[PDB]
Amino acid sequence: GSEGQSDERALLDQLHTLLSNTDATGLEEIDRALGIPELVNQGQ
Amino acid sequence: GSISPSALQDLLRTLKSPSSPQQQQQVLNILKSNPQLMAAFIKQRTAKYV
Repeated sequence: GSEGQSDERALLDQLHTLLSNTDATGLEEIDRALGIPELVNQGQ
Repeated sequence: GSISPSALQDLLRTLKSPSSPQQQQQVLNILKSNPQLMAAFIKQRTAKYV
């Protein structure tokens, strides 16, 4: 009752259908800002 | 057991958000709250599915 990447992605998954027609780079902008690899150091 | 509709609400808001660039900012908001989810960001299947 704390972790995610399940219910949200589950439903949002379908909605993602629009993301494929929204803007490729649009989602890549915020991505780089966070850091694909840097996001891997979000452990303990 | 399962997850509250809150997370999905905010999350879906991103994928459901408009084509505007400002909407992207909303994403970082959710991720910032959900670290364990940040992992999936690495794959960014959404970006590779456009």
